[PDB]
Amino acid sequence: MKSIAQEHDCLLIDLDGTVFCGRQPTGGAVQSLSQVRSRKLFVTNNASRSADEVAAHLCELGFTATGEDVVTSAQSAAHLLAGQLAPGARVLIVGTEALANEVAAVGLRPVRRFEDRPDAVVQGLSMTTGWSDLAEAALAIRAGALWVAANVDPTLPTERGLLPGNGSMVAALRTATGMDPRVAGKPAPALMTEAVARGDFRAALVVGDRLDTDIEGANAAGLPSLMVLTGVNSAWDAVYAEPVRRPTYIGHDLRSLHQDSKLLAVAPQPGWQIDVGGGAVTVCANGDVDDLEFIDDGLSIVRAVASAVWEARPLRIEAGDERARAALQRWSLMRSDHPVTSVGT
Amino acid sequence: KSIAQEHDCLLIDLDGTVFCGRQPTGGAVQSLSQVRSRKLFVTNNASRSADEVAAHLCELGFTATGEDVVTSAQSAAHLLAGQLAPGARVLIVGTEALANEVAAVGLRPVRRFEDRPDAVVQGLSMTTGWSDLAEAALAIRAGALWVAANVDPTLPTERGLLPGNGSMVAALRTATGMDPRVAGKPAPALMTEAVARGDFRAALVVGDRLDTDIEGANAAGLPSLMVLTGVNSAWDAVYAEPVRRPTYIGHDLRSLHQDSKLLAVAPQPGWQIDVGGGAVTVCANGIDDGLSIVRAVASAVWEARAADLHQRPLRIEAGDERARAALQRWSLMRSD
Ligand SMILES: [Ca+2]
Ligand SMILES: [Ca+2]
Ligand SMILES: [Ca+2]
Ligand SMILES: [Cl-]
Repeated sequence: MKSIAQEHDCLLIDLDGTVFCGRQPTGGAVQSLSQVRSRKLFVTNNASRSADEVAAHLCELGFTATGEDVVTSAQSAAHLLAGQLAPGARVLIVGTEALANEVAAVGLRPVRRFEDRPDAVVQGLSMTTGWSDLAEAALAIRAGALWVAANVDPTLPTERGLLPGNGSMVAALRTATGMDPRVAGKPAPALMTEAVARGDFRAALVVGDRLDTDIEGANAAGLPSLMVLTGVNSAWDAVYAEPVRRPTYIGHDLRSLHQDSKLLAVAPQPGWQIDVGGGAVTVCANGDVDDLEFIDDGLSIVRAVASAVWEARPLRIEAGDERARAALQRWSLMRSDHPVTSVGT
Repeated sequence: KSIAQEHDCLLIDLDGTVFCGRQPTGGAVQSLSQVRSRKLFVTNNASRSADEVAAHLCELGFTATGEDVVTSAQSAAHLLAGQLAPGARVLIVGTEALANEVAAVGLRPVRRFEDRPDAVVQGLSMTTGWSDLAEAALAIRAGALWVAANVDPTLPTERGLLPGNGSMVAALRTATGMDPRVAGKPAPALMTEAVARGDFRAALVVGDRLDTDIEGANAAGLPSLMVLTGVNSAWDAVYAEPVRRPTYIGHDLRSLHQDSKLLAVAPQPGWQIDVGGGAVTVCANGIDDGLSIVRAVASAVWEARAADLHQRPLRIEAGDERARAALQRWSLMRSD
């Protein structure tokens, strides 16, 4: 009767494929959020832009947001460091002035080179970061500096294609030093716990499309999650997800915010009978062949299969009739490592 | 009859071997001035031009020209020319010296993905940044052929160990999921190209680093002389896996004027060795430049461990006080 969005006093919406499709907002995103009355907080693992800059770009894209609605990993990385370093302690910045400013804001002293004697290194993406900047960081790390990364995402999605992410720049430093950083952003629960503490919200919901950041982060933070299937492998990835990466709910896109949570939950489904046995999970359709009473948002079979697989090397997804067959293939759940498509790329 | 007199040309590693930082290695200048075989100076770095590297050598007191130097940039260029059509566009990550070596083999150096490269070549430049890596990552993902000058994780300097080409390669591997072809040491082509340069029949590699100089030499089918002025120690030589084992060991470049029989890793008259009970145990009984015991110990360990199987390291022990002092000099014993 109520929508899932109405069951929550705030939404932590991931700023990845969940809301952006490169150039434009994702299909249905702006319309859906405009009808949400609860607080909308936009959370990003990107530490390159200030909260205000993120908000301005969101507005440009047709969304409504101010800096107060944006939470970034620059902020959580600064808090992580400030919680274990002394007041005024020096921190070498790899990244933008936005990152440096977040460090300054929590009582620490941002610094740009090894000879300035940093106690720590904080690393976020900047498109002007270069070899010499990394050389300063490598010296600091070798001399025992605490090393915090905003995220370890290998790529940065853009219009041009997939470019090196902060995770790529971390890898260079890992090769140079033999060390790994501590990650302040997702999947660490602090970013989300900080978002919730900002407005003292009591019934928060995580909304995102990445199992290893959004969903794992949510589970780590003890919050429920709505996973949206933005990618071709999202359905498959959900089904085969390890326990800490399992979402509470599964939706197609942000239209799901106005659907009933009971319909969205990963659970057994009335339209699908599942038989688990002999290394396989076999799915059969329930109604008469021309019965449409069980067709709702199209994702009921994914919820069914995920639920059967979660309650226990990997099980094979198999069809027990024509309808299951077509519905499994719609969600690319029938594979021989990749789903066969009509035209190959 | 010295070891240098037994070879057409010497493939001499630069840093750690010829010089260490600001200074030439002990006796290097005099020893090289008296060798009459061809001296090629060989470097895994692709940042500096052959002329720049020669200029540096001159500044330290070694007369050398551009033609006496072999770089990874040159090896990378040759590799590209063997895989690409003439005039093919190659995106450069690294210095203009690298871009020029690519042009020199008839390829077209380029900087952007929009220039539609067929390949990416990667060497270190201290001005390479995110934007440069972004361009190369696009090319690599779209299927461009990817060559790396070297895959060394670090670059040693006056101020410490800084990020090397291998670190920058690691960034692109993470961004793309792809892996480059490696042009420099220990890939043998760098060295087997250097011998072609003069059609030499009996070359010798000289270097300090087991995982580049010596591994490269063995892959190239060339014999090798390890010096101890650089990265690796006598301990490291003893425990070197089969692919990184040198033919000869000496203190420094003065060894080029010693008899090759004296330098060879092999049994020695002065040192009796018993292998067994998890130990190599050494006794004295019966020329020495001081490395005789190391050559004896390495030979025994290598003979006992023919293949790179994950086996228990043999411990090195003394059966008398003479062997104890000599083993301790090279840090070949363990205590608690
Ligand atoms: Ca009602
Ligand atoms: Ca219906
Ligand atoms: Ca060397
Ligand atoms: Cl290089």
